[PDB]
Amino acid sequence: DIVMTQTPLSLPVSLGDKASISCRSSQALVHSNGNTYLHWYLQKPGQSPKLLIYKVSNRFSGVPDRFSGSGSGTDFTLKISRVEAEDLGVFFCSQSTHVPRTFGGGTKLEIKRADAAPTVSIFPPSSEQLTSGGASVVCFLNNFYPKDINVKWKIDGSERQNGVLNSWTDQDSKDSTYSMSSTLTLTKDEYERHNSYTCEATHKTSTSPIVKSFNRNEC
Amino acid sequence: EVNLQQSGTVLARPGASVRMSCKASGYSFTSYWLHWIKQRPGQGLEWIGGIYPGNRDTRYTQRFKDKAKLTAVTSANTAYMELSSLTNEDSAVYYCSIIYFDYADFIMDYWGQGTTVTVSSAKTTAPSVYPLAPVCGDTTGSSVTLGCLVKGYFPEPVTLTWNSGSLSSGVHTFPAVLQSDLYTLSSSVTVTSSTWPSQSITCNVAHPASSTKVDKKIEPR
Repeated sequence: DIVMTQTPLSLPVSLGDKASISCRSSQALVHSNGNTYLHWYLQKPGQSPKLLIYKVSNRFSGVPDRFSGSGSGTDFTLKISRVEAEDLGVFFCSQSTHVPRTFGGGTKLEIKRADAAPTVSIFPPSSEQLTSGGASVVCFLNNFYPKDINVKWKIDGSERQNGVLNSWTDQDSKDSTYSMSSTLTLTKDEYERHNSYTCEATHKTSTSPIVKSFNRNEC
Repeated sequence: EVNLQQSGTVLARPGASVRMSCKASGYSFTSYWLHWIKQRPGQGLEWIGGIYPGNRDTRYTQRFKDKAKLTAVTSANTAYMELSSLTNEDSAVYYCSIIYFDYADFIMDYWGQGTTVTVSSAKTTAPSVYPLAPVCGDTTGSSVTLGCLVKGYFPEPVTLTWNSGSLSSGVHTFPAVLQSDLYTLSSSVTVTSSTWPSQSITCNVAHPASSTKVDKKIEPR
């Protein structure tokens, strides 16, 4: 099968600026009939891929002019001259001059914004969960940019390395920041064997991590 | 308006088979090839094959020749894909679509909403919903954050809501994650500190698979 290679993998672009996505194919895309079937799709979070550009440079109905494509043979390029929040999602270049038709790995387009430190919130296990015999300590890191961030859990001053699940939201359209959850799931017996519960977030916005904590002996 | 409606979320067991449908409307169902594309929750798109309803002819990429079987019923303008001997590798959303760029005046490129297929041996399980109130004394900021922990449910989705939907702003429901073979998820909500607790904040969790609907008021302390 013909392989399509897209670059970069991720693409941070300030609002109003231009973005370029490259796509190369393992073999020539000019069909014997003379056409070059290289297209560009955009898949917004949770939605199906939506066509932006077909046959190297033609715009699909409804697609605004700030979107344009170029290239030839095996080298192609998608351009987005006035990036907007709505362009948030993943772009895929596609090829169908050869069978089967194939897609590039994709390019995640990220909106650049001023760096923002997360707001951290910590939550002890709830009485209902304790009653079930379990205990989850939850920590929320909201509204931070960039996405890179490290969270360390400390029980009675000691770093906890397992039993932790993390989940991140995608970039917020009207906000351009990210949020995430860090959950430490222990057994009730384990939870009651300790006092201090600490959530530590380290983000470029500071050298000193953000620290949220509570002592079981005091809530 | 060209429409491709796919059948809903299906649960399947290892080794079983599943069949999904795709209804077309707004164009000659018999004129364009109907394609099936696979998308692993993490990766890209992969063409499985296609069927020309005009005469029910099919074409498959080698890899899927024995995995899927494409079918159509011109009668109801409906296409069907059947995947056999399911493995965890078959879990993904599958899309059906129409794609043709060589008809001058009208370019065809439309996709269905996609059908989620989850292969697993976990048993259907209603979720446990736990209210997350602020830790003691945490009430000095201009705002305050509350949470809702949904744990131990299968399969997905789950519909998490704050105040029956009236509260949508300042919220973040994170993507579900696997704990054992069950899913767990969470949502945080931030409101003006003077708001809560005087004015109630309730987390509503619906799990269609288990036909459950739960409301869990965030009580302080």
